[PDB]
Amino acid sequence: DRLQFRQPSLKRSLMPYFLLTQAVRTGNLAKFNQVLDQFGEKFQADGTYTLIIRLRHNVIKTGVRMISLSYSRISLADIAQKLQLDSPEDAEFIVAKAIRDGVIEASINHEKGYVQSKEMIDIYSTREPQLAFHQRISFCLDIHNMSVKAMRFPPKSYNKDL
Amino acid sequence: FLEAVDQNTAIVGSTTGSNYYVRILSTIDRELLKPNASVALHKHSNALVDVLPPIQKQEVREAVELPLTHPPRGVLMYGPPGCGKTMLAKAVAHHTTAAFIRVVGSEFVQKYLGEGPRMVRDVFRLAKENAPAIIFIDEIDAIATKRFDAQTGADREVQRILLELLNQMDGFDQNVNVKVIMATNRADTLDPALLRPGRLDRKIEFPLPDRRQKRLIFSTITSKMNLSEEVDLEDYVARPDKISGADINSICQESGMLAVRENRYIVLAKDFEKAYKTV
Amino acid sequence: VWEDNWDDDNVEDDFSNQLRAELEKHGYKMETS
Amino acid sequence: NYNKAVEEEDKMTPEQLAIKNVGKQDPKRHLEEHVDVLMTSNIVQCLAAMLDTVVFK
Amino acid sequence: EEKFIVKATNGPRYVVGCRRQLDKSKLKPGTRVALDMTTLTIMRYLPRE
Amino acid sequence: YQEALHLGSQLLRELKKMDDKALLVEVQLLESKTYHALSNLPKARAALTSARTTANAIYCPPKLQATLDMQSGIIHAAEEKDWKTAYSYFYEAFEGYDSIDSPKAITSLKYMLLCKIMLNTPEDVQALVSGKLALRYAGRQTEALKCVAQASKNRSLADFEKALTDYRAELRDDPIISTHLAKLYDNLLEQNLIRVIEPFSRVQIEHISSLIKLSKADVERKLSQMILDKKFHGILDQGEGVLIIFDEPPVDKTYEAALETIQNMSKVVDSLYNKAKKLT
Amino acid sequence: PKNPDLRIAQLRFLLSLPEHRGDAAVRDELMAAVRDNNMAPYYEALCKSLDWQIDVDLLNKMKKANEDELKRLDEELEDAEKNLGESEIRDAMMAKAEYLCRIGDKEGALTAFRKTYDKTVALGHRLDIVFYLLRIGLFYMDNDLITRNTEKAKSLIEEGGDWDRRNRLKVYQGLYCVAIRDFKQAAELFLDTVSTFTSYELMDYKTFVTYTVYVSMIALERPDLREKVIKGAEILEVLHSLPAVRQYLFSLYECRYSVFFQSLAVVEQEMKKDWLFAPHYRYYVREMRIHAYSQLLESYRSLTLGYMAEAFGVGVEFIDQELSRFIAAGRLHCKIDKVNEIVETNRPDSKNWQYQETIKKGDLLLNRVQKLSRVINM
Amino acid sequence: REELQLLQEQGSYVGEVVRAMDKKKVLVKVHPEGKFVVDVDKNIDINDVTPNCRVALRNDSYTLHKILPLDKQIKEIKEVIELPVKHQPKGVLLYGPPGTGKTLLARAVAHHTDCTFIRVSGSELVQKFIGEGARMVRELFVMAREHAPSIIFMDEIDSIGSSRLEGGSGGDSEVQRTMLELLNQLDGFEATKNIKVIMATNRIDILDSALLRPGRIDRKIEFPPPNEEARLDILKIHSRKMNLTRGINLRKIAELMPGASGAEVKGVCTEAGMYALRERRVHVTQEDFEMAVAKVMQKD
Repeated sequence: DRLQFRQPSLKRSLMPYFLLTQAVRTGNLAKFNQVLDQFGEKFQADGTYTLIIRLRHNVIKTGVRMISLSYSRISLADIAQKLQLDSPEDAEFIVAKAIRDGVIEASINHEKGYVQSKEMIDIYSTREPQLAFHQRISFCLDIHNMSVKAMRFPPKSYNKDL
Repeated sequence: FLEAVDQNTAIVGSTTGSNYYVRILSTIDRELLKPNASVALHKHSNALVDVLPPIQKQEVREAVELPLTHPPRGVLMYGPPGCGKTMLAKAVAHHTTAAFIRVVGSEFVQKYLGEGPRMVRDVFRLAKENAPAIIFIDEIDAIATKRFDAQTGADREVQRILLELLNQMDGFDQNVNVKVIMATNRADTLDPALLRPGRLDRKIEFPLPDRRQKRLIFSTITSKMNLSEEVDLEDYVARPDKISGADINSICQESGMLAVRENRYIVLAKDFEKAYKTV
Repeated sequence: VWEDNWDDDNVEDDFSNQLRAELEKHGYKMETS
Repeated sequence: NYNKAVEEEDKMTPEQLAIKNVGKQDPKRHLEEHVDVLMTSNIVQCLAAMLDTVVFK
Repeated sequence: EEKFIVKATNGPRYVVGCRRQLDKSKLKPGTRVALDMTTLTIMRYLPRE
Repeated sequence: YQEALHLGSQLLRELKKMDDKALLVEVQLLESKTYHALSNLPKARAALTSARTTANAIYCPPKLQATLDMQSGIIHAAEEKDWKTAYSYFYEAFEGYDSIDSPKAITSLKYMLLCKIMLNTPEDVQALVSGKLALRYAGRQTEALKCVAQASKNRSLADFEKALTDYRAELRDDPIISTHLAKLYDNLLEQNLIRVIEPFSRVQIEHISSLIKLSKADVERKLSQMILDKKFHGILDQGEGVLIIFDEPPVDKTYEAALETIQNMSKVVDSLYNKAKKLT
Repeated sequence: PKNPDLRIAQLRFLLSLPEHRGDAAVRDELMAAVRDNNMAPYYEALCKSLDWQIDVDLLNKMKKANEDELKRLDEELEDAEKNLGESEIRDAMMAKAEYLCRIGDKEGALTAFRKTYDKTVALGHRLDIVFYLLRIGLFYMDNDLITRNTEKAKSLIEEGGDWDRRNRLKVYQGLYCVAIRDFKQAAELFLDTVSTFTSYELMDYKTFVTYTVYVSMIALERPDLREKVIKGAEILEVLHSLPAVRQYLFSLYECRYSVFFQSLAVVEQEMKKDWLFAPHYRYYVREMRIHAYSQLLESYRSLTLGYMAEAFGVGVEFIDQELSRFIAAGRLHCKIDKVNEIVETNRPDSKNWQYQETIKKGDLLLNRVQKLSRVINM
Repeated sequence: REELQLLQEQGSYVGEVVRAMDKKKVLVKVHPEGKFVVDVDKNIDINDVTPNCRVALRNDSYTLHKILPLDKQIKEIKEVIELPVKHQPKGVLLYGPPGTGKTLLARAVAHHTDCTFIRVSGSELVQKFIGEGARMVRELFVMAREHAPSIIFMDEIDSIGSSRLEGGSGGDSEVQRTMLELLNQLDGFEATKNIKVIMATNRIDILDSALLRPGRIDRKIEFPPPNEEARLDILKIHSRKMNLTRGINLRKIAELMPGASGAEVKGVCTEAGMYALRERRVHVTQEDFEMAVAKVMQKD
């Protein structure tokens, strides 16, 4: 939002877009869907409503991305009902699409109908550390090593004339 | 080490007294070029590697411990009848946990007139750098005697050192981590330059053999202990006018040491006259 | 410091729609929840 | 501890180096000593492969 | 603790090391010791009287 | 106690110059009493020192002299610096309150058994309650002290709670030293907790709380408070009750490394200031 | 200025926004408007006041009294001028600047405090002028104008810190440090509260303690409180003024949320409706809640919903979203466990993360030495 | 490593040449059991080596290397001191209580004038650093010629001990004669301006100075301790050091300090700061000065 700029122009220009530009983070479909068209005049009357008609379907993608930055495992009632989406199909499908990315890990379980999960997202601390930050040591020593070359060559470019 | 004549070359005095001229080594920086330092050469190469490293209690309390942590310095005392100078020096020495430099007032009277500023400069530099040392200078009457002749020039030299520290305390008036307490028995022979206001802001005075404080100390010394109607103070205050004495409170304590034998419950004139004739 | 204004604006602006204070409501939510 | 004991003065070096820039007064180099510290620190790197050979075979 | 300062009777002072045979028992200061002309090693101490 | 101490102090500012300084002993004694009521030790030591330099030449009746020693022992007993000197002040105070008032004597010996029971020695308590001298001043007050000494020599806790439960109707009017009594209760509690938990790395909470037959609420709160104080290595648990003890010896590594990084950041930034100054 | 018109005119914040408490503020504002020449402040803030029926009555008298006192100060200034003296002209122009601060005009007071700012014979009087600009800078809530004169007049003292002068500048440091969100450096400012006294100029002693109890109660941890305030006799003496502070201190240090949440509404209502302490009321709430959650969650590894719900006295549905928002947003501990409806964390932040605290300076330092490579040859 | 043989040389001695001989064989005074006469090395000349100086001599080659080594009073004093500066009086004196105003005035006006301050300071370290032997009054005028702005003031002799009139007439008449011939030089001729002297005496020797100066060349600025304004100005001097408020009246508090002398005001201030810090204030008030006046007048 507006943090480092203090002027009484962007405030009044941003007042109609403020409630919705903050409403994007929470990502409520049914309520904010009516809130937009309720008082929406200028930001939707800007023309052809292209980016906002794509935003109405982008609310669920920004919300599931907020879930990607949030807890990884998905429940059947708490977070599925919280996200206004009670469907074990696209839930496990999208979560699986987040597992195949490689940035996080998850699992699926079915005992009595509910989706269980061990939710062990413990960091690599005391869990294969050498393989964890081995490439970190090699890469950091390569960049710092070519930085050593970058502090050895300029002295040559200094003593080259004298 | 004696002196440094130029860069990368100096002279060095041997232990036997003979001065040696040896070029210093280039690795040693200029930090080891201190004139008064403990340099160490080699036995054969004669090269240096590194140097070796060489109301009274209320006024005293509020005048010492309050300006130390939170500020006039100096609690100069007086009074030849009482001994003093120990219960307050040890009282501050045990109440506050800091450094204490107790030295006799004639500690810088030696055969070398140049050693004075070195000794008082070392004591003052460890008192300003080591810890907030409370230096106790006692009996300044011996060093407070002026002189003009040249035969006794050592006393005039060490009193010129007394003026040197008299200026160094002017430099140590504000924002210094040191306390200079002082004690003496005779203030008549003291020069007015030492007792000048702004230097010793505390003139703490103790009671005296004077008859007013003797009568007040008799009344306050008979207020606490048990008394009787036979005890009279008129003869016991007129007789001390004929036979004069000091430390009468200690004589009353002796009367307590003669009536403490658990033989009589209430002390009377028998132990008073007995204490007068014995002690 | 504008660095803290991101979190203070995040939670402050996030609660601007509803349940802004919510501290006065706990006294009524103790007996009901 | 010695490295920090030199860096406490190396924090004061950019002032003089930012004022005079003419002539050198301190005979200390402050560089070859740290290079020697790195030489003493490279024993871990050189012996790490030794432990890798002892553990391996 | 390994190397200390000695004071010779003649007046000049020196510094010596520690010998592998002796220990730190008699090495403490305040005890008169003995030295050697070669390498200034320490054979044994010298009790005062 | 604020306006009384301030008005009394301003009264002292104009009464120290007035004659008959013996009257100042009462208002300075009450000054120390209200400084202890406000829990202020340094100013009670300064004003107490004023009472000493005032009562050094003044020799008022021992009605005020013994109270200076008793209140001095209370001030020294508030910080728990040395119990021997404070015990000497309560001893001289008891010598001052001897055979002059029954409540003042029973509270004088009560303060003696208090400052002496704080140092964990019940043998002298039995020696003082067995003598014929202090036996005539015994009563309902010394019974609670005999129960505290019995619980201290027996190393019991539920018995001490019984002494704090049955005798609370003479412990209801207890002075500010109640915090010190709770410090002794928490001291024996600390001894038992570091006694039974230390050999048990991981044990049931009821198997170790059964011997003490007390609830886990106060014990759990005191334990969690002591881990939050970081006096030892340990952590509590509610769902499973698992006790885990661990430590991190190499502390001097991350501190020196972090100091090297923070100190070198200023070096690189200053270098960028010299180059940024010499270039543009 | 130092007159009570700073506080009476300072209540305009609670006079403006809330309509319930806007009766007493206009009561003592309208009643106290005949004091300290309050014409210009309430005339400028007349939009948040009553109608113009009674407003135009006293304006004719205040506008002529202002001109009378102004021309009398000008006559005294002309009588003090063209004469040998330094303190007389400084007292004339300084008094004129004080009256111009009473009316609330920083133009003639700006050039007046600039002239007497240039006629400062000593640095102490210059710092007194700086304070004379700070007492009005609190009302004008300016940012840089109050830090410029203190940044320039801060160095080169050479006369030592006085009892209430340097301590007064420390109080100002408490003011601008409470206004800003800087706490780790403001937790050391109020240590000299022993030398403080009742100062009707800026803030009363009870208002200073009431204002510092928030930054000290929240901005400090348990060892910092036990060392600073619990060991000190200051709060032990001043706790008897209001019994609530003792409840909010022994309840927080005692970890009793049952009374803390029931009595926290007084902290919520009293936290706002203040001149300088209201706009930051959201940071103390969240920071104190995450501080208490880190306090109880620090010594507790696993926590069931029974002891937590009974301890805090609130429903599980609220703490669920609380921890849900404070794990990702707050970033206080590791992943939470919910397999058995029991909060169970691991927190491996000591062994490996204690060494990993330097990877941030390693990456930022890596970009900084990449910039160092950018400086090469260009 | 080439110098390692010079390290093996067992060091070198420190020679001190005392007498040079015309036969190119200069004798050098060395450590006892020394006194080794020898010719210097060929690369060093002989005439440059001056006797009575220490040199560097090797222990085996015996070759030489190189040579070795108050508004009421400033309103009146501005026309005396400040007249040759921004606007001639030969001297001025201020006799009275030696509390304040004798040195802080000379160093205060001399500090606002941006001129140096030179003392007499009759002792060692000044009869050798400034000249070897002379009348001890012309060399100070040569230093006063190189440094024209200067303020001379007698401070070490200003004491109440000179009240015998038998030995103090001659012993005091040494410095009185010193300023007699100094005023004879200033009255005789001058090469530069800003050359003035200030007298200071606390006892009858002021009247003796009136016998030596029968009202011919002198400035009279008297500081009486009974006078009131003489307590207002010196009380302002006592107020410039410590913190003082602006709403204080110095008239009555400056009038309620009678009796012994002007140092009683210094007793009021020094014994008043303990009540200023005792009252936990930042500055001393008039009521504090009144209570200090009581505390210093009840002892009399």
